[PDB]
Amino acid sequence: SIDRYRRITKLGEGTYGEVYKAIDTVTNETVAIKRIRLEHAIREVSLLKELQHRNIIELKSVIHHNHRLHLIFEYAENDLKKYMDKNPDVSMRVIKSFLYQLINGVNFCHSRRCLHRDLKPQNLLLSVTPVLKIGDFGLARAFGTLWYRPPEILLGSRHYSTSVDIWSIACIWAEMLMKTPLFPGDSEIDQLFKIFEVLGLPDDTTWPGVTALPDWKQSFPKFRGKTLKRVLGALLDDEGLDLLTAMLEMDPVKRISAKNALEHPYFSHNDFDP
Repeated sequence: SIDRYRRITKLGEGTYGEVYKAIDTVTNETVAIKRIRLEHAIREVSLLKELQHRNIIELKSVIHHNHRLHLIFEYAENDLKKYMDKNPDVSMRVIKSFLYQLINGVNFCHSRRCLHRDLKPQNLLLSVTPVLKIGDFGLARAFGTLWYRPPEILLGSRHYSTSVDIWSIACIWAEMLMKTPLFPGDSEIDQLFKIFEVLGLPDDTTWPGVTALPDWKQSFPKFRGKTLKRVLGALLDDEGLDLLTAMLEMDPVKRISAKNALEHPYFSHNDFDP
């Protein structure tokens, strides 16, 4: 279609290629256009059109013309990083709303067997309390910071489960509360150290199979764990700390599902905007 889109304004370079905003002359609405640089698909990305949910940036159209690939998405002006920068005094209610909305979107996608794999504040767009909408679900798989990366990936597991995204959510949540990243590693190993420093060094009881992961080191320091309570326990009520702890299980198989997170008592109090 791509001649349906006018006033195409480059916004920058994103993960996969250049990113633009444009006017969809059919609806007169602003849309986002992402050029997807390839070379080493259309059916696969087109399946993402089914991910229609208020907390998910809608994939509106897949345009594959003259050997180039563009995705047309719902546009959101703002994003979480920009928002947190502009709103130092953001209320706990807003944070908890954003968190619920994030988990709700993720649960929706996970229920459709669609993983994100690269959640970060930069792909949490905010539209209109703003409505949080997750961008780029499915793109990491369809097309190939460590701060939000879970330990099983850092330790070289090739298996991405739904649990990956849950980890990232907890890291994002922690950052909303702390205003600094929970685990600001500067390398895969430094990232693991940052995680282990808080959560302790795993073993084959706490995380069965961990020592058989490709990048497990027998020589890792025997971190006991500062504990999440020590790190941000001042910022969160008890139920909130319980949920975060469940999302930051290092063994991905013990990590709380998005579905169970939404069912957690933390979200039973009507003190947030869904």
